[PDB]
Amino acid sequence: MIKLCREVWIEVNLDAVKKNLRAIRRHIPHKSKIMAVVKANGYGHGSIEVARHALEHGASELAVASVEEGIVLRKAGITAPILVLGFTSLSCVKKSAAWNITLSAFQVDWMKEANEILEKEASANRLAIHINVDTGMGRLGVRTKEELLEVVKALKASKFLRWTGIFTHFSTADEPDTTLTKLQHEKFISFLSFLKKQGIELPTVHMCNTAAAIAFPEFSADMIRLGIGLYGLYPSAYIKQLNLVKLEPALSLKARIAYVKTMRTEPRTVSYGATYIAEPNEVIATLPIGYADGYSRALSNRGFVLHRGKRVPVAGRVTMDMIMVSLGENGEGKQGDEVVIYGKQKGAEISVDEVAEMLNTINYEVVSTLSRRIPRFYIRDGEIFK
Amino acid sequence: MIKLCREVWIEVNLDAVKKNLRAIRRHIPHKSKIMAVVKANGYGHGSIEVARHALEHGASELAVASVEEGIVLRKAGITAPILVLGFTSLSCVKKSAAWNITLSAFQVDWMKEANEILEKEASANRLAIHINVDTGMGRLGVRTKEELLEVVKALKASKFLRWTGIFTHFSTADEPDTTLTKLQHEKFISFLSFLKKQGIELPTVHMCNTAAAIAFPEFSADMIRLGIGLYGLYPSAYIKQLNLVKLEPALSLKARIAYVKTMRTEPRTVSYGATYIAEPNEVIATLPIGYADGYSRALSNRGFVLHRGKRVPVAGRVTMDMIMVSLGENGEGKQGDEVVIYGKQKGAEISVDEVAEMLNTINYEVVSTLSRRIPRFYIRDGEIFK
Ligand SMILES: *Cc1c(COP(=O)(O)O)cnc(C)c1O
Ligand SMILES: *Cc1c(COP(=O)(O)O)cnc(C)c1O
Ligand SMILES: [Cl-]
Ligand SMILES: [Cl-]
Ligand SMILES: [Mg+2]
Ligand SMILES: [Mg+2]
Ligand SMILES: [Mg+2]
Repeated sequence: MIKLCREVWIEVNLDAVKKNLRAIRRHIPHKSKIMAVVKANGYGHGSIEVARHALEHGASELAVASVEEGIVLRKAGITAPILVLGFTSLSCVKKSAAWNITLSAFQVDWMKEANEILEKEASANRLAIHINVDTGMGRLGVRTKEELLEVVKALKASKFLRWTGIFTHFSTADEPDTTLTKLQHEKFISFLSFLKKQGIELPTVHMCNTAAAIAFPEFSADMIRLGIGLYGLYPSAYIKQLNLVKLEPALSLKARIAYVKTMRTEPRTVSYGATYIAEPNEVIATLPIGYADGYSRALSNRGFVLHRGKRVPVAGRVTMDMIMVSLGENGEGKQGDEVVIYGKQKGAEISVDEVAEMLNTINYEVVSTLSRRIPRFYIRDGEIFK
Repeated sequence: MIKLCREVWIEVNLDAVKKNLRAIRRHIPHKSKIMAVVKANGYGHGSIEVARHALEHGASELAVASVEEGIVLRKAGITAPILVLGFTSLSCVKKSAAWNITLSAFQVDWMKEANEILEKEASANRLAIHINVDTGMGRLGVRTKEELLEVVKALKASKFLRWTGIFTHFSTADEPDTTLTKLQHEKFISFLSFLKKQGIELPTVHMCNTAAAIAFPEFSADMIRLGIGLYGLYPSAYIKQLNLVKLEPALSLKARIAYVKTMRTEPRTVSYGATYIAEPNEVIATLPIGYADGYSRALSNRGFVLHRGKRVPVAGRVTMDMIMVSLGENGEGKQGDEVVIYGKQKGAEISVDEVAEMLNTINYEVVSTLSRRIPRFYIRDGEIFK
C-alpha cells in the first residue's frame, strides 16, 4: 500500500489510456497517425509516463507547449518526434536542433533568421518545422494564401530548416452548430490546394483535435492531435452525448484521512471565517489537500469527496493545504481511511466533469492545474508504479 | 536580458521581502522571533530563495506543509528549524528525525507510536515535536485541557521525542469582528496556564499569523508565523485598511508578445467558442500564458494585462497555454514587447489583490497556484538571478 508523509496522491491508469487510444484509432481512418498531446505535464497526468505509454499503443508523435516540455521528454529517453505548438523564441533555435525538437512557425522573417542562426553554426541537422495556418482560432498562424506561399518559399529556401508538417486548429468543433468548423475546414483545404497548384508537395497534414476526430473523422488527413480524449475525457458534453467513442477517465485523486473528531466542545467553528458550525455530535474529518494543490477554493462549502462509497461535503473553507469534510453527526470514520476526491469509489463517483460544472469551467482546467507537489502513481496491467 | 524559449516568467523581488520582514519585526515585540511560512513552494514564489533570504534578514525558523517540503530546504543547505504544520504519517518519522525536521502532533497514540518506531530503528537523532492546540479553527489539534495534559505527558515520557513548541491558529483574526479571536486567545492562554499549574515548563509558544501579528501584536508570545505578509500581501482588505504596517508586493508575472496581427481578413473570431469578434483594423497580440500556468480561465474576456503602461483586455477565451489581448484599432505593439500580467508597469498596476477580487477568491490562492513550469527569477540589491 502507498507510503507517503503527506497522504494525497494521483493515480493515472495507463490501461485506460491504452483503451482510449485504441478507441480513437478504431474510429478514425486506418491511414491516419495519432499525435499524442502531452503539453502542460500531460494535462496534469505526468507527461513522461503518458507519452511513453501512448507511443507504445498507437501514437507515433507528441505535442507539447514549449521547447522546455519537449526537453523533459527527451531526458526521459523518448526519441519520437515532438512538436512545439506555441511560439518559440529565436534564442532557442540552436537548442531545439540539438534536441531534435520540431518547432511551429509561420512568418517569413522567423524562418530566415532561424536559418541564419543555424548557418552560422556547425549544424549537422536541419531543424524540423511545422507551419501553422490560422483559419479562425485567431491565436497563432498565417491567415492568407499569399502570405502562406511566401512562408513556404522561405522555409524551402532555408537549407538548414526542414518542412515536416502543416496544420490548423478548430475553435468550435465541440459545439452543436458546425457552421464555423465547416468553414475552417473549407478554408484550410483551399489554402492547401492553392499550394499544390503552385507545384508544392505537402508534408504531414493535421487539423483535428479530439472533438473533430470524433465528430469529423473524415478530416483526420495524415494525422490527428489527440489531447483530452487520451486522458479519457470528452471535449464537451455535446461530443460525449454523440455516443460515437467510448472513453475511460484515466485520473483519480485520492487522500487519506489525517484526523477524525467529534465536535463535542465549543467553539464548533470550522476553518477560516468560521463559515461553518458543527453540531455537538457531528464528526469532522481533515484531509491533506487544499487550494495550493489545485483543489479550488471555490469548492469551500460546495465540494464533495467519497468516503466508504458515499458523498460527504466540504465543511467550511478550503485552506491552502487542507480541507475538512463532515461525516455527519457520527459519520463513521477513522484516521487513515481512503477517500476519493476525483474519481470512483464503490458505486459512487465524483468525476472531473462534475467538478468543472460546479466551478463553471471545463475538465481541461481541472486536471491541468493539479500541482506538481502531488505525487503521481501509474497503473499498468492492473499493477501500480512510479 | 532574460532568454527563454517560452517567454513567460515570474520575478520575485527579495528587496521587498526584506522590507516586509523588517516592517513586521519593527511592529511586533522585540523579544518575539519570526517563523517564515514557506509552504506550497513559498506561496508559489519559490521556497528555497525566499527562506534563505528571510533567515538572513530577521526570521529564525521556517514552516512548511509537509516533510517533503522541509527536505527540499535541507538539501538547499538550510540548517534552521523547520516545522511541518499539517499531519505527518508515522511512516515518515524515521526520515523526519534523520533530516532534523520538526513535526506537529497532538495525539497520545501518535506520540507513543512515533517513539516506538524510532526506538526500534535505533534512531541516531531525536524527533522535535510541536503540539497543536485547536482553539476554534477545527482543522487539527487537541481540543480539551485534560486531553492536552495527556498528550504532553506522553511526549515527555518519549525519550526519542523532544518538545520544542506549542501553538494554535486563529480562524478569523483578519476580520473586523474580533470576538472569536479574543475567545481563541483566552482559551489558548487558559490551556497553557493549566499546564503550568501542573508544574510543566512551556516550550516556545506561538499563535499569530500575519493578521494577528498586525492587529494583535501583544499576542506575539515567543514567536509568530509570518506567511502572506512576507510576500508583501495583506491577509484581508480590513487588515490592510488598518494602516499599521507597510508591505510591498514581492511577486510580478510577466511575458513577451509572441505574435501581433491586424484582423484584416475573415473570419475575425478569436479563441475557443468564437466568443470574441475583432474589427477589421483591430490589432490582436498573443501571449504565452494560459490556465495550466494558473492564469484562471474565468479571466476569459475579462482580465487585463499591462502593455506600454496601459491596461489591455483579454480577448476571447483563455486557452491552456496562451491568451489573446486587444491592442485596439491600429494599436501599437510588436512581437517581443514586455507585458505585465500581475504587477506594475510604468504608471500602471494590476495587483494580485485586484485579480483575486475579479475571481472572487484571495491573494493567497492567486500566487500559490502559479505553476512550477513558469521559471522564477529573483531580484536582490536591484539585480536579477535564478
Ligand atoms: C491543446 C491542443 C490540442 C489538443 O486538443 P484536445 O482538444 O485536448 O484534444 C490540439 N491542437 C492544438 C493546437 C492544441 O493547443
Ligand atoms: C499558512 C499558515 C500560516 C501563515 O499564515 P498567513 O495568513 O499567511 O500569515 C500561519 N499558521 C498556520 C497554522 C498556517 O497554516
Ligand atoms: Cl493556434
Ligand atoms: Cl490547524
Ligand atoms: Mg505546480
Ligand atoms: Mg511602529
Ligand atoms: Mg485556480
